[PDB]
Amino acid sequence: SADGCTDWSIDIKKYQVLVGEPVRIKCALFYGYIRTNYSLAQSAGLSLMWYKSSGPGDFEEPIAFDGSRMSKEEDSIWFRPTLLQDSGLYACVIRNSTYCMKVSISLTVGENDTGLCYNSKMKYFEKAELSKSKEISCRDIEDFLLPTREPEILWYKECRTKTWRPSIVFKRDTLLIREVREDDIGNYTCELKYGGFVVRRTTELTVTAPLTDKPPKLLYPMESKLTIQETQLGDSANLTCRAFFGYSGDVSPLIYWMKGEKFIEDLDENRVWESDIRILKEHLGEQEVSISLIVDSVEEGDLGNYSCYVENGNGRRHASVLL
Amino acid sequence: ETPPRFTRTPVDQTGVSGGVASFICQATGDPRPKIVWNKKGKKVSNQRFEVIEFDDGSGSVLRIQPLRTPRDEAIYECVASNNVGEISVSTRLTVLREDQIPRGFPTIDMGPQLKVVERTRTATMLCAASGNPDPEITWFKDFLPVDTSNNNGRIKQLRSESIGGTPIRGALQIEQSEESDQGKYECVATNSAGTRYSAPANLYVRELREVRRVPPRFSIPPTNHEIMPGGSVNITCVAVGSPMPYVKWMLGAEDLTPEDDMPIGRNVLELNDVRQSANYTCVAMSTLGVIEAIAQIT
Ligand SMILES: *[C@@H]1O[C@H](CO)[C@@H](O[C@@H]2O[C@H](CO)[C@@H](O[C@@H]3O[C@H](CO)[C@@H](O)[C@H](O[C@H]4O[C@H](CO)[C@@H](O)[C@H](O)[C@@H]4O)[C@@H]3O)[C@H](O)[C@H]2NC(C)=O)[C@H](O)[C@H]1NC(C)=O
Ligand SMILES: *[C@@H]1O[C@H](CO)[C@@H](O[C@@H]2O[C@H](CO)[C@@H](O)[C@H](O)[C@H]2NC(C)=O)[C@H](O)[C@H]1NC(C)=O
Ligand SMILES: *[C@@H]1O[C@H](CO)[C@@H](O[C@@H]2O[C@H](CO)[C@@H](O)[C@H](O)[C@H]2NC(C)=O)[C@H](O)[C@H]1NC(C)=O
Ligand SMILES: *[C@@H]1O[C@H](CO)[C@@H](O[C@@H]2O[C@H](CO)[C@@H](O)[C@H](O)[C@H]2NC(C)=O)[C@H](O)[C@H]1NC(C)=O
Ligand SMILES: *[C@@H]1O[C@H](CO)[C@@H](O)[C@H](O[C@@H]2O[C@@H](C)[C@@H](O)[C@@H](O)[C@@H]2O)[C@H]1NC(C)=O
Ligand SMILES: *[C@@H]1O[C@H](CO)[C@@H](O)[C@H](O)[C@H]1NC(C)=O
Ligand SMILES: *[C@@H]1O[C@H](CO)[C@@H](O)[C@H](O)[C@H]1NC(C)=O
Ligand SMILES: [Zn+2]
Ligand SMILES: [Zn+2]
Ligand SMILES: [Zn+2]
Repeated sequence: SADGCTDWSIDIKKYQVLVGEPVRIKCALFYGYIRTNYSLAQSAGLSLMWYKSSGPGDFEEPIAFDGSRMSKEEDSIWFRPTLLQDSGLYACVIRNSTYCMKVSISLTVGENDTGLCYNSKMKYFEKAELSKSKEISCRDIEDFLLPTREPEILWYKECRTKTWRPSIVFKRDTLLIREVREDDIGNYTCELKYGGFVVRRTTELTVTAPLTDKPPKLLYPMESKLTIQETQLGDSANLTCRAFFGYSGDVSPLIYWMKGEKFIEDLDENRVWESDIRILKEHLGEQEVSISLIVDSVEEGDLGNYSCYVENGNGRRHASVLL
Repeated sequence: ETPPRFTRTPVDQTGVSGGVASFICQATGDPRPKIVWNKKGKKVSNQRFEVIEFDDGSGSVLRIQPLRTPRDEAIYECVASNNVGEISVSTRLTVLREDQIPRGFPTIDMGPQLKVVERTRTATMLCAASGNPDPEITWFKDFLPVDTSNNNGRIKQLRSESIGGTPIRGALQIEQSEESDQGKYECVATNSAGTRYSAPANLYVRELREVRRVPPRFSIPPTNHEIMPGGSVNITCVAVGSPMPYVKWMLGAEDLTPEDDMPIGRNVLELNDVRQSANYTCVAMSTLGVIEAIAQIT
């Protein structure tokens, strides 16, 4: 519109680099919001302007490029090298007399944490399973890669040079582990030299047990046996259900209670209710969890078989107690 | 007096545990019909189920705030009851196993974030989602779906126009923001495989504030000069504003100043070896507006 631009608040992609690193940020409009070449909006008579604000709510101001450190090239801005002052929001705006559209690109430049080779706030995160293969790649270095040239990338584990076992391949820009171990948890720093400036990418690897081919395990109440618990009508009654869950995906476990057939949602009122899935223990992505059913004030109709159900993709198990 | 007539019918859908599930059912009639929701043939009554009626009075929405999958994986019935007749419709609600999800299930790449906006100023919420069949973005405001049948009014919907291989972006833009727009805002990504909900985001509308931004205006417009073929001339064009505008020189429909070094506020066209009459125009553009003023050389 002529009076007001069509603001696309900020873009999903964030640029976060250590200071002293070359980086190129490009207009998100052409790459996600509208279908057009940059040089194709220019031909149609649309102009491309950049603004910069220090914060999300702060005021936007024009930019004047010098061409050497901050150069404006095509639909992108080049920082060679970045400075701490370069952080903020860079608004890409395309407009003509009647049309206007803009989006904000976030750019954060920081120092690495004390004694480390990375900034904990700016890290990639990847998951891997034991006994299986995992490939970690040095991400977001397209502009630094020549297909005819080997990047001569160095890999560090915990910011230190280590001796890598032959089971780890190290081909071009990727590290491949053929069989993952719990020993393999850690921070992987990838370091590449480009034009006299060192660029780095750091990935934190989380390791879990393999995906379970087994159903959950019912600890209490024990299946194939009927445990009895009966109480007075005046006092409260608490029934806990303990189950073990192998790694079936990082997800909330399916453990629930059932009275004969009802789901403890029909006549509950304030009287019966579930325990809210407390998580007792976990390691390598395997969780030992418990959910209790509580009858706060006992009645004659509450008495009966209560069955805990536990389920994953491999199967389910039910066991019941009696009041 | 008329029997109930369905104007909006609920559609079967597949959610995820911990997600939410919303069914819409609108009916018109005189007198206004009353809508009732039945789960497995049973009228719903639960803390987890919230029935929110439109301010139209005609229609209602059934909201399952937490999904448990075995429980509430069922067939639901919307029954519009009139003084003169009853009509009913049915739908299927599948709450998918949070462990197993199809590869192309819609996922929220980025939801809407809480926003605070001045009165009478446009507030825009963004949503980015993706799936193997590229999803469709809808919006729910305070548990009720936001309707923009067409872009008749202030609450317009913005759709990304990607060519593929990118997340899809849908935006809810509120022009001329009334006081009554604040509250919970949820972006829903709908797909043939299933539907997923974004985390809620509160919109807060607050106090009117001072006019920080002023559109661009010419401080020194370009002056006409009449130098004859021998001479050379410098023409100054200065525009100001908040923010300061970019100022470029154009001859007809050709750009004379380069796109990489476009100056801020003040541009001086230097003309040497001029010989013929020209109609040069100074264009000062900003995010607020674009203006142009012409200097003639004879
Ligand atoms: C992120 O953290 C890392 C810390 O590991 C940091 O980069 C590292 O340390 C320094 C940075 O200054 C660099 O290592 C250099 O190695 C060369 C040889 O390759 C040496 O010549 C350098 O030593 C000079 O400085 C000494 C200081 O007293 C002098 O005594 C000496 O004579 C030399 O003049 C220097 O140590 C390199 O960048 C890495 N090195 C390794 C091993 O990782 C980095 O600077 C941090 N990031 C930011 C943005 O600060
Ligand atoms: C400003 O740019 C817009 C977008 O490129 C132009 O709008 C298009 O104009 C023609 C016909 O109006 C068609 O290509 C599209 O239907 C229009 N798209 C939109 C979104 O309006 C507009 O014509 C340009 N204006 C000038 C003066 O160049
Ligand atoms: C990988 O790096 C992170 C920091 O980026 C390390 O996390 C720290 O670990 C210990 C205790 O867990 C403390 O120093 C801090 O509480 C943690 N910081 C953060 C930000 O989590 C982590 O230990 C490193 N991994 C390995 C294997 O050394
Ligand atoms: C009901 O009793 C059970 C068993 O004592 C409680 O479960 C334990 O709660 C304590 C205190 O929160 C924790 O330290 C334990 O780890 C819990 N055990 C398990 C296996 O969950 C439960 O909290 C009680 N619930 C109520 C509110 O009565
Ligand atoms: C246009 O601007 C340039 C740069 O500011 C000036 O150098 C021009 O004026 C100069 O005047 C003569 C006396 C001589 O020094 C020569 O270098 C320039 O022509 C100026 N031209 C105008 C105002 O016509
Ligand atoms: C985008 O630009 C290329 C040239 O760089 C051109 O060949 C192509 O046709 C353009 N895409 C269109 C017009 O869709
Ligand atoms: C300049 O513009 C005016 C009005 O558009 C026109 O009448 C005049 O002929 C133009 N002069 C030249 C030299 O193009
Ligand atoms: Zn261990
Ligand atoms: Zn060990
Ligand atoms: Zn059974």
